[PDB]
Amino acid sequence: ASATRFIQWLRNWASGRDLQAKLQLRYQEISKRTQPPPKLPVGPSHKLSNNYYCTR
Amino acid sequence: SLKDEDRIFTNLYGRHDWRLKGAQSRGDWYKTKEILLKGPDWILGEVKTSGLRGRGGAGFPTGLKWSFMNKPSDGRPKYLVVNADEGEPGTCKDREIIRHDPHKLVEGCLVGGRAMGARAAYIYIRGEFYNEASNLQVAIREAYEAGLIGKNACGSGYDFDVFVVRGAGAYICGEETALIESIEGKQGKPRLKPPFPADVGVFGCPTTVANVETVAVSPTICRRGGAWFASFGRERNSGTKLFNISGHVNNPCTVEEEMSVPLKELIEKHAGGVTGGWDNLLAVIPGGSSTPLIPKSVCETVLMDFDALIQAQTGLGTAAVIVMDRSTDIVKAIARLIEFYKHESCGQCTPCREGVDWMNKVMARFVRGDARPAEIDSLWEISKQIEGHTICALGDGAAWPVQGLIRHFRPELEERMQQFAQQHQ
Ligand SMILES: Cc1cc2nc3c(=O)[nH]c(=O)nc-3n(C[C@H](O)[C@H](O)[C@H](O)COP(=O)(O)O)c2cc1C
Ligand code: SF4
Repeated sequence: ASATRFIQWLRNWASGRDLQAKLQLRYQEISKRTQPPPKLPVGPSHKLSNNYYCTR
Repeated sequence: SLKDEDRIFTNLYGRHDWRLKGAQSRGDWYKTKEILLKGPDWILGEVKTSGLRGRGGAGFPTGLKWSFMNKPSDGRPKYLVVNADEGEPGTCKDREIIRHDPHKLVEGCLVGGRAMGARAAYIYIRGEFYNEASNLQVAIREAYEAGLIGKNACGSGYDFDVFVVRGAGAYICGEETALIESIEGKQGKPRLKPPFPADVGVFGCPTTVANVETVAVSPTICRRGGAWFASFGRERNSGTKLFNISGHVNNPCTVEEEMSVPLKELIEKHAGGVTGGWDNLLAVIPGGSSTPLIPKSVCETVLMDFDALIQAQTGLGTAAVIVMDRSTDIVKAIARLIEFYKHESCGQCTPCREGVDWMNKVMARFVRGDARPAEIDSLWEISKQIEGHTICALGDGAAWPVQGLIRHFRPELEERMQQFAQQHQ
């Protein structure tokens, strides 16, 4: 038998609680193509005035 | 203590009728025989005792400046350079002191001839002035033919002849090294001032560069009393300087007012536009173009002096008035002045040829208002970088007024920036 309902009882019985968190575990919440094009933020520089290398 | 109204006994008087014979009737070349007979210690000593400030747009005192070109012993013959070319836009001293009364400037060349020890004198006029150049040459033609300049000058051993040399539409005749290089034959670019000043090398000769208004004070100090020019004005600043009232005014006129005169009374004496300092938004410039714009809060209290104006963060050097109205745009006007510096920068110092030209392109964005609020704060640092590191003082002159857009202003700049950004986006 390959039916999940009866098998899930066996794997839970034989040492420790299972059911959730599978071996494969790549079904839901796996985002393909990452995200829409983002904008990377700038640090303490980039913005002009008082950006001398004498201070840095 | 306060500055007198106009002064009845003024140095400049030629405005109505003077040609050649009229100069003798007015009060010129009167004690020319006595002044030439007197030694260099008596001539330069009288100028040092009077304490006449520099009439040109520099601020440097004349008393010390003439002393360097005394020349105890020299191989090369000494020359005299008189820069009569028009300075900053607003200052119209060149058009008035040369076209109306030319003999007053010619008297200074003879008085400064024996004092400096000059073999030949040069009068440098701007290329734009051709009608003024025709009057200046004709007065020199009448002077040479009479027998007062050349060979025997007023019964003295020193022989000095004045020669007029016309330029060609250049602002880079301002600096002492710039006017010397322009007459030399090479391109109109100023030599380095720290190693070789005016007294070291000018047309291969130890010379001295002086303004036409500064040269006009020399016969006034010699013929008339030295105390007469010294008493009128302030303790530090002395001598009646011709301040021309121009800009947004109902009656623009050049007046020969005394030193340390209040700006509120100066506009009232020449009749201004809307008001002396109440109705119109007061953004009047204490100088020609070099000086930063003075606010409405500090204008009536401040006096138009050579030293006192610099203490109020607005150093007046060119000695001219440029008043602005409430209706006229402040940002658009000064952006044109920076564009004037873009056309008239020589092109040597990289913080000026690639600095002021870059400053104009950023300022062109400020008129339309397509700039960030952070760009105002940045531009103030660039103007500080230009001011200190240049050959000539044009780099200074294109740095001071743009700093005047940061000081006292900025709500005017932010409102132009925020409204244009919201409308476009
Ligand atoms: C932007 C600028 C423009 C100037 N233009 C002139 C000019 O056209 N004629 C002049 O005689 N002096 C001019 N000067 C003053 C010069 O520094 C001059 O070579 C010298 O200092 C005049 O000396 P004096 O004031 O003792 O006569 C100018 C200065 C600056 C900063
Ligand atoms: S400051 Fe500008 S105009 Fe003056 S010498 Fe340098 S490049 Fe030329």
